[PDB]
Amino acid sequence: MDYDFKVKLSSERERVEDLFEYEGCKVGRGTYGHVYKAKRKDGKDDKDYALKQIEGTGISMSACREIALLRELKHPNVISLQKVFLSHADRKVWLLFDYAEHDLWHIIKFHRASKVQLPRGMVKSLLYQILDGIHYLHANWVLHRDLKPANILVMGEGPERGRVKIADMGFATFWYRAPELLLGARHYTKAIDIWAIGCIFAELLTSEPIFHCRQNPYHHDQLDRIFNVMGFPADKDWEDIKKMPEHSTLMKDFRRNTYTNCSLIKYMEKHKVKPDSKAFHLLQKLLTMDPIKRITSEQAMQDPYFLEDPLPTSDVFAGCQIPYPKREFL
Amino acid sequence: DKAMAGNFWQSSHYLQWILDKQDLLKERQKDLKFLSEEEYWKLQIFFTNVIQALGEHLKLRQQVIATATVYFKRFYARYSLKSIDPVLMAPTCVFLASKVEEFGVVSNTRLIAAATSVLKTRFSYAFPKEFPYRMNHILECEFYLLELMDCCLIVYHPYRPLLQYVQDMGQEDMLLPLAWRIVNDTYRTDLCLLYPPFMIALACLHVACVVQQKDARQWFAELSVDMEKILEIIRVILKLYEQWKNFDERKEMATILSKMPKPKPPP
Ligand SMILES: Cc1ccc(-n2nc(C(C)(C)C)cc2NC(=O)NCCN2CCN(C(=O)Nc3cc(C(C)(C)C)nn3-c3ccc(C)cc3)CC2)cc1
Repeated sequence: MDYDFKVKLSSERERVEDLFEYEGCKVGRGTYGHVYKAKRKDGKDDKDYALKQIEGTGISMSACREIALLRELKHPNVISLQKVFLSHADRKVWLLFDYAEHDLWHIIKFHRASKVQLPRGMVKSLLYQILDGIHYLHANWVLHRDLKPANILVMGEGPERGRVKIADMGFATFWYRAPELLLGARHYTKAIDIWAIGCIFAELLTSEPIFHCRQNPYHHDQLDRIFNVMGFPADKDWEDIKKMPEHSTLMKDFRRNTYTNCSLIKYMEKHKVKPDSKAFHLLQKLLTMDPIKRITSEQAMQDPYFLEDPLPTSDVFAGCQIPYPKREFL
Repeated sequence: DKAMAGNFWQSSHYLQWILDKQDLLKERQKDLKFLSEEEYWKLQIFFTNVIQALGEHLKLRQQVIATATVYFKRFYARYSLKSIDPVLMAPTCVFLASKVEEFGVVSNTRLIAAATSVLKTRFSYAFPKEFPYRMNHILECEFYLLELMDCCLIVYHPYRPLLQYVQDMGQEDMLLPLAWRIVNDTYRTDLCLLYPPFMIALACLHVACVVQQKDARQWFAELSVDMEKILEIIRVILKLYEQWKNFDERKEMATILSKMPKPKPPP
């Protein structure tokens, strides 16, 4: 390898520690790696960024998939990769993103703790932007595969105030898993993401996870809870349920009779959501047990729910004060 | 269907990695002090063949080999052949491409054994010494490659549009094998850096139609496309077959490789 080429590139190579201040500003640690709240040192920008050090070293499959994909994607409702740093000395890969101050996990928990349920305008706006982001991913044949409140980010004060940013920790709590996965489906589908979105919408409406459950693809108690809420599917409701590899296990463990008084209508009534509402009718189309009977993200965006007063807003907080706490440093 | 399939016009491929021919030719003058234009083209055919052979040995689908080939081309579109040994870069491109196209991390042992065995068994006319690089060299080179490419990993190729074009004609059995091989042959030129893939597909399909004496004049007239551009690509294809004829890779490549500029070591 040519010496002149090497020293030249080394001299011009931007380093994360030279460009950004993130010492003691860690805001997450996980299997994904580490995430810091960073600000530019050379103070042109003066704006917050999320800085991810990818777990491991080198170009792992994980680092490669995240870089390859996020390099191409461009939508207001999907988290955006701004810059990639390759640290030659230690082979660490750093990724710089939009900083989203908030997320649905903390937002829902804040409201669930206050016992003030979610404002109805905010819920509609959250759901619309989520759908809009997923529709963009799905049109590009990008499945999310782990949609849940923790992965719906929401921007704080700034130029994108109250805008949803879909993110991922890279997992790849079964509360958002579609029944087909629980019954051993082998492939992820657009329908699986739609189920999860239905689950998030119910949670936004009630403040409680709809398929809440205590902590091999088959999980008995998670199916039990789904049937406690939805009822047990009739042959007519999901004809291909018999083709699922765990179908016989389901028949062994469960009796239709156990869930005769159970339905989504009855569940939502107990949490003071009206079954006559356009909200409930959209929710029921998202939470359909048979995946081929679930509406697509585009059809959900076209629902009359979003034409009803109040209209979705770009800022989910509709110009109001944000009561939710900022992220704490670790 | 595959990720980002319909996104070419909003892609990093289109927006950053379709180059101006004059900009490409300007950056090539560095190496043209050492090599003639003909010799530089001969070298790029040779390394296209090396990448194809590596991919074949590893049992990789043509699409992984094509992506590896584009990565290699993009590197030396910007930099001199002396910056990093292309004997090292070739297997690095296959290795990175294999991760991107979701066929996995080729193991330490298998990548190095593949580089060693291909050079030794299929390319001994070019190389007297055994493959000298080890996995730590590949991993360093992969970091340089990813940087040059500005982390632009997803690459579009003419195979998909080609398949769609012949299906529309109703001539898949008759024309596809020949047109497909003509698309393989275009990777021994600069075409992938200069034109959208769908345009390269139409050019290969046109040449397949002329070779097999199929009249597709009506069908080509009915496309909404710049036919002057398609004719430029066809000319490059026809020229590549006259170069192929006149070139004996096996007689010439040892001398051409010795004329290639080589890395300056530390002081
Ligand atoms: C291997 C791989 C990993 C991720 C990806 N995708 N895929 C997507 C699509 C949506 C396009 C499909 C996006 C990303 N990446 C991404 O959003 N990365 C941005 C930054 N990361 C950092 C870590 N992280 C979190 O920490 N999330 C999270 C969860 C939680 C609690 C405590 C609620 C469970 N907090 N946070 C969090 C912490 C700090 C910040 C700044 C934001 C969120 C996920 C977001 C692809 C491949």
